[PDB]
Amino acid sequence: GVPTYGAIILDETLENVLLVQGYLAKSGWGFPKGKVNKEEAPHDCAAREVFEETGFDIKDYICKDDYIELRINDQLARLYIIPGIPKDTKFNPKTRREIRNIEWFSIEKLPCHRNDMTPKSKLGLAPNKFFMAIPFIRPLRDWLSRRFG
Ligand SMILES: c1cnc(NC2CCCCCC2)nc1
Repeated sequence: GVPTYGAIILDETLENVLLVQGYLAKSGWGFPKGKVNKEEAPHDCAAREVFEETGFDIKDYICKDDYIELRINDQLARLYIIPGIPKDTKFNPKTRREIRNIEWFSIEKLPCHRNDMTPKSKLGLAPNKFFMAIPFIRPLRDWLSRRFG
């Protein structure tokens, strides 16, 4: 898999995160991110994908050591952590063939796992519109605890 890069954008209170909603296969809510081009540095891909999907330029705010990285089915995803962006910021995708909506969500209300179906004696997981964000939620809460208490 080609690595992906993007951002976890938080507001000034540290309560809220910015998610984006795609279409079709990407029809739920997730962090803004995308696949690296040939020769492109990680920090540059993260600002490019985030600017295409949100209209906000993170390049002046990226810190090189502040990120959460996960490997999911043998594809690496790294999201740079960007705190203190005001909730009244105007966000506007470039690409509205790709992005349906852009919204702030309360971190403490987001799920950090999907629910099973053990009430129906059935295997697997119930559908959840946050499926693409979910793997990052617990590592983000632990990172914010360590760095801010
Ligand atoms: C995990 C997987 N995917 C995504 N975002 C994708 C990229 C386009 C933006 C709409 C959401 C879909 N985030 C985290």
